[PDB]
Amino acid sequence: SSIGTGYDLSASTFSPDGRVFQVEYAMKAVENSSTAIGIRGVVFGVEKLVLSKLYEEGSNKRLFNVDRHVGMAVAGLLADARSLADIAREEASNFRSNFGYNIPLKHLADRVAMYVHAYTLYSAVRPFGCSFMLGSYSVNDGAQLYMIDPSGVSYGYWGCAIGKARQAAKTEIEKLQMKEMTCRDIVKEVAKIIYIVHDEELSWVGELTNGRHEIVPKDIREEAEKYAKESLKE
Amino acid sequence: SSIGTGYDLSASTFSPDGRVFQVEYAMKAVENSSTAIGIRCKDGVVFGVEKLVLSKLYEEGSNKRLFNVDRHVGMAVAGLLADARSLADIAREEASNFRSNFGYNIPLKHLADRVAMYVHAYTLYSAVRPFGCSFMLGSYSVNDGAQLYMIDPSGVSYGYWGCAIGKARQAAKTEIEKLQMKEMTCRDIVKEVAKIIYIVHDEVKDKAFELELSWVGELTNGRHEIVPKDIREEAEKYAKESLKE
Amino acid sequence: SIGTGYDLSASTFSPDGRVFQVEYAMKAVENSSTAIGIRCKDGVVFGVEKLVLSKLYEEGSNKRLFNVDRHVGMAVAGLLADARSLADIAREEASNFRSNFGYNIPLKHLADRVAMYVHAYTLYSAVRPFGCSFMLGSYSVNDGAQLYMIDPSGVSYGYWGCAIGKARQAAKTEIEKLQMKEMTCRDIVKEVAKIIYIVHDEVKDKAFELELSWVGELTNGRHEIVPKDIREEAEKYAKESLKE
Amino acid sequence: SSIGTGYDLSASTFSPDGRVFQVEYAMKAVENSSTAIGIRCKDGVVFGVEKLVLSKLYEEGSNKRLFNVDRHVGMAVAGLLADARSLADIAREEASNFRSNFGYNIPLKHLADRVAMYVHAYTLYSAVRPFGCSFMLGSYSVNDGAQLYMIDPSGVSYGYWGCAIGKARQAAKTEIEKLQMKEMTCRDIVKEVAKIIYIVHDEVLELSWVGELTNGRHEIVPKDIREEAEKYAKESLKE
Amino acid sequence: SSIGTGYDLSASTFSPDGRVFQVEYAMKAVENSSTAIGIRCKDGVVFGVEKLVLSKLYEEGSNKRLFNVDRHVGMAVAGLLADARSLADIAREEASNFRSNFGYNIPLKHLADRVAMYVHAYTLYSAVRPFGCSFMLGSYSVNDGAQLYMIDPSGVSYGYWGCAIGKARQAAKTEIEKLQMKEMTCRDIVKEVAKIIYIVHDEVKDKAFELELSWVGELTNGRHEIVPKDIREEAEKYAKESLK
Amino acid sequence: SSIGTGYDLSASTFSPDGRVFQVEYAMKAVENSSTAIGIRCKDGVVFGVEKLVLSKLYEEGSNKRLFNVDRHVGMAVAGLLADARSLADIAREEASNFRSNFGYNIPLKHLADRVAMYVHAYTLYSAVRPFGCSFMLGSYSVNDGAQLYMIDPSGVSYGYWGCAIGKARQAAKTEIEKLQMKEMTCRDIVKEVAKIIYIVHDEVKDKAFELELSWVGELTNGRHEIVPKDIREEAEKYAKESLK
Repeated sequence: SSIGTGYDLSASTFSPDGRVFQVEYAMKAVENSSTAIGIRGVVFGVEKLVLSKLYEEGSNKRLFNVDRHVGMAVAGLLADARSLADIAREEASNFRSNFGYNIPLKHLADRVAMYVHAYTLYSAVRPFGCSFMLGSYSVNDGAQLYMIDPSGVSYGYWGCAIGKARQAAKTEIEKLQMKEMTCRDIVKEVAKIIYIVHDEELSWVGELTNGRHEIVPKDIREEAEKYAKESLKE
Repeated sequence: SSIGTGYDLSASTFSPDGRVFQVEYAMKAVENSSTAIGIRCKDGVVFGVEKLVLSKLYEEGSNKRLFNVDRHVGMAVAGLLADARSLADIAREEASNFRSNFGYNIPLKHLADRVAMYVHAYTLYSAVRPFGCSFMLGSYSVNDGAQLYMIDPSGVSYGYWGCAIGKARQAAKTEIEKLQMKEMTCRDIVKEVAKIIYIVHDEVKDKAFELELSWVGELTNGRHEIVPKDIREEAEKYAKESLKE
Repeated sequence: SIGTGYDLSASTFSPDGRVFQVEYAMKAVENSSTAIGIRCKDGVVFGVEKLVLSKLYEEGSNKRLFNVDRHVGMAVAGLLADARSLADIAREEASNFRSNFGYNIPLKHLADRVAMYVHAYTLYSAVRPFGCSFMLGSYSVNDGAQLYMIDPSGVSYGYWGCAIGKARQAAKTEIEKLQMKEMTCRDIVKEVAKIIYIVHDEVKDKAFELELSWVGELTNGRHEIVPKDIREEAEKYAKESLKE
Repeated sequence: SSIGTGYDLSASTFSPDGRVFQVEYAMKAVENSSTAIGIRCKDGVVFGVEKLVLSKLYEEGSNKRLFNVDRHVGMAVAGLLADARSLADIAREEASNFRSNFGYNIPLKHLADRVAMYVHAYTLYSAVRPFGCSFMLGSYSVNDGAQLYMIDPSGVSYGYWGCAIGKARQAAKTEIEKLQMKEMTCRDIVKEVAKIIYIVHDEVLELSWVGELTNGRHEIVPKDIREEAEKYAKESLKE
Repeated sequence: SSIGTGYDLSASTFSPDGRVFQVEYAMKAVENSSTAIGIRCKDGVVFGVEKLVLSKLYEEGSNKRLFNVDRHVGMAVAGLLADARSLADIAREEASNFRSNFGYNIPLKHLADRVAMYVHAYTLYSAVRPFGCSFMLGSYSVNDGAQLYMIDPSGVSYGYWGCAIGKARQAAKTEIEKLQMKEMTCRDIVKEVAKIIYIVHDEVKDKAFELELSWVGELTNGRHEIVPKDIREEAEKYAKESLK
Repeated sequence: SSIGTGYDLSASTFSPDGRVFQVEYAMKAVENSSTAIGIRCKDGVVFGVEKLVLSKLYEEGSNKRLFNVDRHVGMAVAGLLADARSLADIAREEASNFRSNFGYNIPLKHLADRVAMYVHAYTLYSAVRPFGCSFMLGSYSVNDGAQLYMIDPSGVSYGYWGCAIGKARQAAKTEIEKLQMKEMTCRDIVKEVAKIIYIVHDEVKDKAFELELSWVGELTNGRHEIVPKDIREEAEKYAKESLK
C-alpha cells in the first residue's frame, strides 16, 4: 500500500480505504528523529545525538520550558516543534493575563492540539512534522503528562516515548512501576532506557522542584548516566 | 532517493519516508555558494567570507556578504544572496522594533529566535518556496558576553562556538574543530579564520578571490565593524604563508 | 534541461538547488540588445545599442534610458514592458522619499528598495519574476558618482561600470580596459559609444541607432540626455576607431 | 486658586497659569484614600497597607490592596480602588505579552514605563477623566536586584528606595527617611514598615514580600511575621 | 457638599476634593431600591429579597430580582432593574464563553472579576452614565466551596461571608453580623435571612411585601434553585413570629 | 488680556486678536518647571538640568530629565514630565523606523522636524490639549557635525547654538549669550553650563538641588552618554566657587 496515486500528496485528500496519507507521512518524520521519552512529578529524557563537537551547550535543546511550570519534549522535525512551542507559550500566557494563576495542562494540551490538527485538513499546507509531550506539576492538579502527534490528537499518559524507537522504549517503560516511584528514582530508570534503546538531556518537574520545570542538575545526570552505563553491561 | 515524484515540488508535501524535499533543496542552494565562517573568541566574534571576485569592474563595498543588522549585531550569509538581503531587512526591523519599546539593545538569543520563526514560516506552504540561504548572527555586549548563531533554510536557530556555511561546510568545520576558540582573543582569531578560508578555497575550480572580514567584541566596544585594512592584509599574508607547507 | 516540474514555478527549487524560473527570466535579458553604463570620476554615462526596429517610429519613443528622478537615470535591458513598470516603482519610491525626508534620495538606498521589490517576485507560484535587468546612475556632490545594477533575481550591485544584454560578456571585458576611475565624463561618452559599436553584430543585427545619457557634476546633478553635438561626434569617433 | 472656571472640568483644558486641574483632582482622590507604603531592603522589597476594616462582615482576602501582577511583581495601590484593579489587569497583560515572546520575566523598569504610558494616556482628553489612583510596583530577581516604582494619576513613573501614597503621604515619607533601607534585610524591614503604618494611622494591616527571601516570588507575608511585627509596632508606639 | 457645579454631571469629571460624583449618585440609585441580602452558610449560599408587591395584577415569576446567571451561579440585584438585567446578560455570556473553551464551570472569583471590569468601564466616560445597580453573585461547587461576591456601580468586586444592598444596607448588615454564618447549615440560614428582611422592612412607609428566596449549596448539587414553597412559607412564618 | 471667555478653553479656538490661548497656557506649564539648558561646543553638545531633589527617598537614576532617544541623540526636557516621556517614546520609534529602512543613523534635523510635526498635531483640536512640555535634542556625528534643536508645545522646531527652557528661560539665555560657544571644546563647556544652572537657581524659593549632566560629541564617539562623576563633581565645585 504505497497508496498514492494522488491520495498522498495533500492533507486535503482521503485515500479510498479511508486515510490521510500526508499525515501518516508527517508521523514518519517523527520516526526518523532520535528517541525521547517522558514518564510520570514528571521526568523527560532525550537521546540527543551529538551531531557535532563545535556546538554550544544549551543550544539544540529538545527540552523546553513552555512556562515556568510546564515542560515540553519534542521529537521529529525540530523547526516545527519550536514554532509549536511558541504557540503553547502564548496560549499559557494569554491564560495568566485573564484567568489569574497557572494554566491547567489538560487544557493547554487540548488547545495546542486544536492547533496542530488545524494543519491536517488543507491543501495549501502540510501538517506539522513533529510529536511532543507536555509535563507539569502543581499540588492542586498533581502530576500530568500529555503527548500530541502530527494528526492533532492529545493523549494523557503515565509514560510515553516518541521517535526512532517509539516501540522498544515503550515496552521498557511498561516494566517500571511508575505510579509508585519517586521522581528522584525515575531519572535513573529513564536514562537506563535511553541507553538500552540507543543504536550503537534531562528534565524535572515535580513537588521535587516546587512546581518549576527545571533541567536536571549535573550531579544527578552524570550519576544516573553512570547507572545506565553499568546496568547496560549484562 | 531522487524521491520526487510529487514529493519534492512543494514545501506543502511530505515524502512518504517523512521528508520535505523542497527544503533540503533549498539547503543545496547554500552548498553551491562560496564558503563563509564565523567563530567565537573569548572577547567577541569574527566572520570571514571566501568572496569570489566575480569581476574586476565592481565597486568595493558592494557585494557585501557581511552586514550590519544593528550596531551591535553582524550577519554573515551564504547561498542565494537576494534572499539573504531580504532576511537581513527582517532582522533589521525586528531588532529596531525592539529598541522602540524595550529601551536598549536586542539580545541575540532572541533576535535569532525571531528571524528563525520567520524563515521557518516559508517551509510549510505550497504558494511559496523557502529561503535559499543560511546565515550567522554574531554580537557582543558585556552583560551577555559573546554570542554566535546560525539559521538554515529549514528555520532552525543554533548557538555555536564556531561554524561554517557553503561550498565546504564540511572541510572548514573540521578545521575550526582544531582551534581552541574558547581561550583565544579576537585579535588572534582573525588570522586563524583567514588561514581556514585559504585552506578550503579551491585554487583549481574557483579562480581568484578577495577576502571579507568582520569584528565584534570588547575589542570594538560592542560595535560590529569591518576589520581595518592593516589587519586584513596582515592576516591575509599570514594565511598565504602558513599555506606553503 | 532540468525541469521536470522544477522549472515551471518560482515556487520550485530544483533538487540541485536552483530556481530555474529565475534563471529563465535572466535569459529574457540575454535575448535583448546590449546596454551599458560606466562611472567617470565626475559622474555616470549610459549608452544603449538601440535597434531601429522601424523607420516609422517616433524619436523619443522607445526609450531605454529613463529618468526616474531629476538626479537618477535608469538604463534597462530585456523585457521592456516590465522595466517600465519597475521604473514607475522606482519613481514612487524616490518621490515618497522627498515628501518626507526633504531632499533627494540616496542611490544606495533607492537601489536597495527597488531590488527588495524585484526579489519579491522570485518566491511565488502565482507570478513569474521580472524579465529585465537595469542600472541606476546618479550624481550629487555629497555622495559623489554612483552606479547600480539589479537583475531579475533581485540582487543590487554597485559598480564602476557594467553591461547587460546580448553581449554582457564582450562589452564587460571591453570596459575592463578603460581607466574609468580617472577619466572625465566628457571623455567617457566616446569610449562608451566605441564599445557599443565594437560589440554590435553587423551581420545578425541590422542597422542601429544609439541612445546616450549624462549625469555628473557636468550637468549640475541632473540626469539629461546627451546633446546631439556630442552623440554625433562620439558616434563618428566610434565608427572611425572601428576601422582597424 | 479654586481655579476653575472652565479650567478644571476637562483633562483637555490647561488653566492659564499652566495646569491641568482635572489631573490634580485625580491626585486628590488618592489623598482621601488610606495610607500605603513600600520600601526597598537590600535583598528585596516590602509593602504594607493601612487597610481600614470598613466592616466585620467581609471575606478575608477580599479587599486586597496588595496584588500580584505576576509571580515576581507586586502591586500596592491607593485611591480609587476600581480603577487600580483595572490598571492591574493592564499590567498583568503587559507582563504576560512579554513572556509570550521574550521568553523570561519582564524587567520592572520597563513594565512600569509601559503601564505609565497607559495612565498618562488618560490625562490628555475630554471624553475621559484620568485614573483616580497611584500605585507602586516592586520586584526582585538576582540579575536586576531589588526594584521599586511608583506611578501617579498624571502618568509619571518614579524609581524609589521607599515611598508612600495616600492619607499621609507626607508623614509616612519623613518616617522612611529615618530608616537605613539600603543596608537592612527584608526580614528587619517588615517590622519598621508596620511601625510606620501605626505611627501615621489616625486613632481618632496587610503585608507583602518580595526578595531573595522568597526566591523572586512576591508572596503575602505569613501570619507569624505579621502578628509578631504588628505587636512590635504596637509596643514601640507606647512612648 | 452638594458639590456640583459641573463636577457631578459627568463620569468624566472629578470634583476638586477628588470625587466622581456621578458614580456616588449611581450608588444612590441603589439606596432608593428595596433591600436584598445574601449570606454564606458552610454548605452553600442563600439570597433573599424584600420584593415589594407593587401590584396584585402581576405575573408570579415576573419581577424576579433573583436570577440564574448559569446553572451553578445566582445573581441578586438591587437598584435600577433594567440595568441589572443587562448586566446579567453580560455575566451570562461571560460564564458561557468560558465553558465553550475551558470545558467545565466558571470560577465565581473570576466571573465576578470580569463583570466588575465591565461595570467599571462605565465610570470613566462622558458619553455614558454608569450602571445604577449593585448585585451579588453566589455559587457552590465542592472543589471551590461556597462563594459570595458583591459588585457596586463603581465596579468594585468584593468577596463576602454575607452582605446586603438597598434601602437599608445598613440595618440589614448589622443584623447579619449577629449570625454565626461560618458554622450554620444552609437549611438553617433561610429562616435567619427571612427574619432579617422582615426586621428591616418598613411597615409604615412601604406597604405589603412578598418575599423571594434562593438556594445554592451542596444542598442542591451545585445548582442554584429557587427555594421551594414549603420552606419559604415555613421560614416566612418563623420570621413573622420572632418579629412579635 | 486674561482673554478667555471661551477663547482659551480649547485648542480649537482662536481668540479674536488671533491667538490660541490653550497653547500659550501649555507653554506656561513649561515655565513652572525647573530650568534646563543645552549648548553647542565645537566638538559636540552638552546638557544640564536644575534637578530639584524633591526627596531624599528617591532612586538615583530615576527622575531623569536627560534621556537617550537613540545611541547618538540625547533629549533634555522641561515642563510636564509625563508628557515628555511619551514624546520621547515617539522620537525613539521615529529614529528606529529610520534605521530599519534607511540603514544608518537618523539626521537630527529631520527627527526634530518629525517629532515636531507630531507635537503640533495636538494644537488644532478640541478633544485634546497640547503637550505641556518643551525639550531639546542634541547629537553629534562627524558627517553632520554637532547639532542642537528645541521644540516647544506649539510644535515649532528650532536649531540653536545654545538654549534654555523652564523656570528662567530668560536669565539662563542671557548668560549663555556671554559664552563663546562656537569656539570652545565640550570639556570646557560642562563647567560653564553648571555655572549657569547655579547662577540662575533660586536659593530662597527652591530648596536644595542636585545636578544632571549630558555628553555628546567627538569626545564620546558620537554616543550621547551621561557625564562621568569625576567631571560633574569637579564642574559642580567650579560653579559653587565662581558663584562666591
